[PDB]
Amino acid sequence: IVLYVNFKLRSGVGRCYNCRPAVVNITLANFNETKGPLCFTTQFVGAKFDRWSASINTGNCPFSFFSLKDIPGGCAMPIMANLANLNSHTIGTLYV
Amino acid sequence: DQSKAWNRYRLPNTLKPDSYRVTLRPYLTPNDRGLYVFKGSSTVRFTCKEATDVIIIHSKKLNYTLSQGHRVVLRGVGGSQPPDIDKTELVEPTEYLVVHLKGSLVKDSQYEMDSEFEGELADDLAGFYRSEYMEGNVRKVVATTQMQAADARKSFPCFDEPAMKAEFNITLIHPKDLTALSNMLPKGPSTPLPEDPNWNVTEFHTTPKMSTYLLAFIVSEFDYVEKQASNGVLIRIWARPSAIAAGHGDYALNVTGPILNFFAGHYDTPYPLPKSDQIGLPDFNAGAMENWGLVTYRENSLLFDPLSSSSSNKERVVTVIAHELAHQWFGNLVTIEWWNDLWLNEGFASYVEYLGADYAEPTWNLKDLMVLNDVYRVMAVDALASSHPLSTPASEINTPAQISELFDAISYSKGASVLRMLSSFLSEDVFKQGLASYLHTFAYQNTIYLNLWDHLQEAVNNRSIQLPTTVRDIMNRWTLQMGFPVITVDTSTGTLSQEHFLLDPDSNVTRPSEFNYVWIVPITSIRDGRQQQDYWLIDVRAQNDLFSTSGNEWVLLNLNVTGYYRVNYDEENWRKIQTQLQRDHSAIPVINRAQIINDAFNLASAHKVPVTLALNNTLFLIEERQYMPWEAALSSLSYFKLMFDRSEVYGPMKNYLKKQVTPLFIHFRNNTNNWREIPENLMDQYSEVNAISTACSNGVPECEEMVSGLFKQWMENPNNNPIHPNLRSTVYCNAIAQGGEEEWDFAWEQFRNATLVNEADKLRAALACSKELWILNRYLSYTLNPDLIRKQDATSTIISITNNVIGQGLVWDFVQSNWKKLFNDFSFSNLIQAVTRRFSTEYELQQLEQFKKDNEETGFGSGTRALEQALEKTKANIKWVKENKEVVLQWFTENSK
Ligand SMILES: *[C@@H]1O[C@H](CO)[C@@H](O[C@@H]2O[C@H](CO)[C@@H](O)[C@H](O)[C@H]2NC(C)=O)[C@H](O)[C@H]1NC(C)=O
Ligand SMILES: *[C@@H]1O[C@H](CO)[C@@H](O[C@@H]2O[C@H](CO)[C@@H](O)[C@H](O)[C@H]2NC(C)=O)[C@H](O)[C@H]1NC(C)=O
Ligand SMILES: *[C@@H]1O[C@H](CO)[C@@H](O)[C@H](O)[C@H]1NC(C)=O
Ligand SMILES: *[C@@H]1O[C@H](CO)[C@@H](O)[C@H](O)[C@H]1NC(C)=O
Ligand SMILES: *[C@@H]1O[C@H](CO)[C@@H](O)[C@H](O)[C@H]1NC(C)=O
Ligand SMILES: *[C@@H]1O[C@H](CO)[C@@H](O)[C@H](O)[C@H]1NC(C)=O
Ligand SMILES: *[C@@H]1O[C@H](CO)[C@@H](O)[C@H](O)[C@H]1NC(C)=O
Ligand SMILES: *[C@@H]1O[C@H](CO)[C@@H](O)[C@H](O)[C@H]1NC(C)=O
Ligand SMILES: *[C@@H]1O[C@H](CO)[C@@H](O)[C@H](O)[C@H]1NC(C)=O
Ligand SMILES: *[C@@H]1O[C@H](CO)[C@@H](O)[C@H](O)[C@H]1NC(C)=O
Ligand SMILES: [Zn+2]
Repeated sequence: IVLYVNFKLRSGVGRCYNCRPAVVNITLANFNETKGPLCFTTQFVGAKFDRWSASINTGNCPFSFFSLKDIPGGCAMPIMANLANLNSHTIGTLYV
Repeated sequence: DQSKAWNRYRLPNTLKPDSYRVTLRPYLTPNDRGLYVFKGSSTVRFTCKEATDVIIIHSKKLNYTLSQGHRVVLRGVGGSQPPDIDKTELVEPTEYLVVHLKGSLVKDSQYEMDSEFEGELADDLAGFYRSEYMEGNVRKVVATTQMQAADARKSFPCFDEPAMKAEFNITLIHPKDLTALSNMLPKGPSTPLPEDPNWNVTEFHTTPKMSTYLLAFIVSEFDYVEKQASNGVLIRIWARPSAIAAGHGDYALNVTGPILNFFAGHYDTPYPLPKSDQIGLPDFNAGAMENWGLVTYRENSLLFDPLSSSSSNKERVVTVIAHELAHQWFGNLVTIEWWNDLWLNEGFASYVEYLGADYAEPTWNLKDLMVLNDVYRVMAVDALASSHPLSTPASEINTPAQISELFDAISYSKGASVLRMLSSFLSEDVFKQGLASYLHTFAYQNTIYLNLWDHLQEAVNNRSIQLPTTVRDIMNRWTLQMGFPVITVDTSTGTLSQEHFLLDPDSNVTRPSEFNYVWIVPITSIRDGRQQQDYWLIDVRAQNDLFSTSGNEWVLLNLNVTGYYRVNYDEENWRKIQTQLQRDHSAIPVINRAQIINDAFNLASAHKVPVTLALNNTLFLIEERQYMPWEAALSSLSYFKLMFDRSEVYGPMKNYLKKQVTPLFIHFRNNTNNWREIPENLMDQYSEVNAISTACSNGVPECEEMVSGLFKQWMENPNNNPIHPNLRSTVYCNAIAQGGEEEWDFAWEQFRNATLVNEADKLRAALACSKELWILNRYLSYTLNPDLIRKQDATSTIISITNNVIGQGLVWDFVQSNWKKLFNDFSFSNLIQAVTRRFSTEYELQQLEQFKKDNEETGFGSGTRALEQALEKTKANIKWVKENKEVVLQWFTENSK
């Protein structure tokens, strides 16, 4: 199970550096949304550039790191885009 | 010819503007003559209030395109019919565009005037001007503004006085790849320019009714960080992309919104706009400017690196932000009628900055710093006969030089001090209540000082506050006459007497006062450490048993120095106070320990106590750890340094300070785990820096080893600076003074390749600490090359060189030989004030009197009053060195053992 998390900041001139990234690419490695959930080692491949990094929180799950759409009766742990010492944006959710 | 209206400096009452539209287009590349320029156009709509056959409007350094043979086109409004233009002319001394009409305008008819014009986008930090910076190998050019006080007229023609309030419709035409910013938000997204799609057009919502000096226009490649305030206002911090990405705007973001919301709640008055931008310019004269919705900062007042800026830099940022946000009420919403009441803007913002900064950082106790930073800073100048009243008669303020002269310690620090005293005698809640009424009543209007007393009088009446007389009659004593009283206490009888405190008792006070220099004074006092009942002094002399003592009792007046007065005591009370300091100084409040020091040195200089009493008040400092009494001592003894650091007295003086500071230096060495840690309390951090700086100045050799080893360690590992930012300024200067060409060349390259301005500032001052004279001469030549030191830093660096005893004569000779050239090309006031404060001989005085004579016809502009104050101080210094040299020399020798 691999969870890819990437984002880019707004581009060009006059950008908000700490606002939510304009581009986000959350990819679960073999998930298909219409086929539904994906059911051995969890992996994380988050973005890391300058002061910006990607993280995954624990949310309701009693464990700490499968769908990008809600799994009724499950726990959704949010995928975050964090600016070191300033702002954190929920850019996604990984449901289990 | 003063008979002609266009030769007079005030505008006629005949025309009032109603609204403007202005379109400006900066060209951020040089033209074939090598100039950066901006092209622009404007329409002003104005009402004729009194019939006149001339339009007089302000215009500075603008070249006009001729339309129909004239510099303007005049049009009617609502069916009014304008006369033909006979002639237009520019009158340079009064900075007017004059439009002569073949007939008179009609009373109450509106008219519109169209103009098309060009101007230089100069590196002069005034009007609409260019700021530059490097992004990699590429030099970026920014277009940006500074209109206060009288430079809006330099960007577009307008009725450029602060009571000529109007609304403004701003359009900026800019390169397609650059953002445009103004006071308001854009009316919609930026559109291409039809004639050339490499340019875009941005148009901004109409401003509120506003003064011309508050307009701002900026075109840059800046990025920003954003946060929405608790009152819904959008806050953005704008700076160079690399500074924003690194986080140097993040502290300003953390505090700007909360402070703005705090002031809105505190004064019961909303900030009436959707957004407040804070922007940091690489090139900026005055530190910060309060433009409504677009506050402009000097980088060192806005940006902050938590790993490389010091605690004093952080205090600077939050204080200036709080000062500018204060102006959004005192200055932008309610505005001065004319520049003679400047303290209504700047005194309020200098007081209220501490309330906002205290709100954002309540662990710092910044409100206490107002005594050193404002009260005692301004009493130095307000004790001269060459001082001026908080409110000056408006007839006396006319020219731009006279206006700029008022941006001084009187308008700022004395304004702040009387508001500190005015907000102490009556409750702060009572104070803010009357100010809320004032803000509500005069919103979008203009005020004189009498309007302030009325709304404070309502608050005292509504709060059942008892006072000896009206707010009006109390505060006119502190506002319409210069100076302050000294209160002299006889503690055997409990008698108080007051008189005008003057530095030199032989000074000639020529400005009359309608109160004959008598004040109405709120007296706080403590007895043996317990606060007594308040008292009001209403006569020149009075008695109350509050001020009577017996036995071992001592009393102090002016608890925590809330009043704007100096206190002198009889001989017995002084001796008991000195005994208290030796036995247990903690029984005297920390602020009043600084009061005891600072008053005695100033009283001694005025021949009101013996100079040995003032010096004896410094004996307890060997066991003092607080920042404030030491700082008041080091500040008062900087006069002794200035008088003696070229004389045999300086050795013994340094010997005394070595003996007084060395235990405190050893304490901090210990308390910091050998300078590896810094204190938690902010005042303790400042006390540490003062202890290190004083140790190294006066020759504690453990300090000289410490600073040179750190700086040697830095030079050996340049990318890993081992010096904590709190110590960089003292470490850098002393390492440069003790070092050679290698230490200087290293710090110069570190200044040229600097990315933080807070770091370049420390290196720029420290490089003036060279003891080699040939180095200081090279450095002085650098300060006037804009490729090496920014024009915004030239005076500041020259002053750092003059503070060096080796540089004193170099700069004074430079000033004397280059005055004409310098002036015809920059704070002449601060340079005059700094280059002359060592003067203590008749020889220095005749150079100063001759420096006056040699340049009388060029004039001195806004330096005019600093020159008269220098003449008065120099004369007092000659007498003071005569009367004190031997007494002071002997005291230092005896007490440094
Ligand atoms: C500046 O812009 C404002 C708003 O766009 C203009 O105000 C309008 O002016 C016309 C003519 O006086 C009125 O009929 C409208 O009702 C006004 N609108 C509002 C909202 O008041 C103003 O005239 C412009 N001024 C200049 C000099 O261009
Ligand atoms: C005088 O100023 C001092 C601050 O320098 C005040 O003393 C502080 O008082 C508050 C409240 O009592 C305490 O929390 C602080 O810890 C005290 N600080 C110090 C240095 O002791 C004092 O209250 C002021 N006095 C008056 C009446 O204004
Ligand atoms: C999203 O991420 C995956 C895995 O890193 C990558 O293969 C794909 O190209 C990305 N999509 C876009 C639009 O960049
Ligand atoms: C996802 O699954 C649906 C079947 O549910 C299929 O139609 C679609 O092509 C699949 N996408 C991919 C890329 O496999
Ligand atoms: C404005 O006109 C004067 C007088 O000819 C000239 O010296 C100046 O350079 C002009 N301004 C610009 C920006 O060219
Ligand atoms: C300039 O206008 C173009 C076209 O409308 C637009 O795409 C771009 O965002 C604008 N640029 C700025 C800096 O406003
Ligand atoms: C800004 O505030 C946040 C939250 O208190 C904090 O984490 C961050 O360190 C602050 N940044 C600065 C530069 O003070
Ligand atoms: C004082 O009271 C009157 C009547 O209640 C009120 O109109 C006025 O606004 C009050 N002034 C202040 C400053 O509170
Ligand atoms: C200063 O202290 C010395 C030492 O006791 C004393 O003799 C002298 O009178 C003091 N000076 C004054 C005027 O307080
Ligand atoms: C600090 O002072 C204490 C007591 O004098 C001593 O034990 C300790 O070694 C000192 N530390 C240093 C190195 O300053
Ligand atoms: Zn100000």
